[PDB]
Amino acid sequence: TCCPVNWVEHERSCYWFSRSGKAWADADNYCRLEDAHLVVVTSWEEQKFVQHHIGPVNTWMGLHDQNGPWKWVDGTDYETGFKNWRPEQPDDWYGHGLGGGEDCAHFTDDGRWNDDVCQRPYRWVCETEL
Amino acid sequence: CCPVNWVEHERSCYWFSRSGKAWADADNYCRLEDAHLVVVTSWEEQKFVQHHIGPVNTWMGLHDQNGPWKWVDGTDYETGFKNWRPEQPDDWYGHGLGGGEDCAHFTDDGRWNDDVCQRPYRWVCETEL
Ligand SMILES: CC(=O)N[C@H]1[C@H]2OC[C@](CO)(O2)[C@H](O)[C@@H]1O
Ligand SMILES: CC(=O)N[C@H]1[C@H]2OC[C@](CO)(O2)[C@H](O)[C@@H]1O
Ligand SMILES: [Ca+2]
Ligand SMILES: [Ca+2]
Ligand SMILES: [Ca+2]
Ligand SMILES: [Ca+2]
Ligand SMILES: [Ca+2]
Ligand SMILES: [Ca+2]
Ligand SMILES: [Cl-]
Repeated sequence: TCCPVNWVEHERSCYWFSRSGKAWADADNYCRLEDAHLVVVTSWEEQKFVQHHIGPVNTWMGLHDQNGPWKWVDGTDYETGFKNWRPEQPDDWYGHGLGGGEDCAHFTDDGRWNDDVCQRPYRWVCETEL
Repeated sequence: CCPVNWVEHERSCYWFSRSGKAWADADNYCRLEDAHLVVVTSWEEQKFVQHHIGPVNTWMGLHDQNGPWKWVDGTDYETGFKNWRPEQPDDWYGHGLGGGEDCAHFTDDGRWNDDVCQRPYRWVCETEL
């Protein structure tokens, strides 16, 4: 019916914006503990709203290809859904030399998306639907 | 003898990762091997590690998570070798990831920086023969 304290209501969704960083899997588990999920972006207006609140900061979202194809954490279909990748992304870059490609999506400093190493610590956003 | 895939140098055995881990994960990996994250105590050891890692950010066994700077094997920091980059350590909070910077790594020129412990970097394990 309503969002918990320190959460922001927007278009029937509640959002919590971290002010600290976590590896993607740890951010994912943090959102689950709160009965939420990492933010799932399905429109230009929702993208604009998230971008306004995070500012120019690398921030994890609930999109990954750890099991093969790109998937949203709540089952929202990727192929038929909203996409806002940065130019030349996703690229599954191995050149970071950290092992593996890049399997986790994050907003970049301009809001557009990048795939990065899931173990990098970034700020994240939780979302729950009313 | 050092184990297979380890490099012998001046009575120590070293293992150089080709993948990255958060400092506590790298620390756990080295202990599993009855080793410890590399402890650098001389200019010759520093030059040796530098040669094998190249210009890559790499964790070492030096941290200030519990207060003062400490080497993982109990080697005294104050009286020991130091090779910090200029203006380092700085315990930078500006990364916005939470806390300052408590873990030391070699930088692209071999000199040390303190950084966020949860950052995935390559690492070096060391064991003494
Ligand atoms: C934070 C960020 O945007 N990283 C990107 C960028 O840095 C290297 C790379 C390939 O050039 O582009 C690779 O795609 C990374 O994932
Ligand atoms: C990889 C690396 O050397 N990072 C450093 C460098 O980047 C930001 C900072 C302060 O400006 O300097 C801070 O000291 C970081 O720890
Ligand atoms: Ca949503
Ligand atoms: Ca990938
Ligand atoms: Ca990428
Ligand atoms: Ca040593
Ligand atoms: Ca510190
Ligand atoms: Ca620093
Ligand atoms: Cl990082």
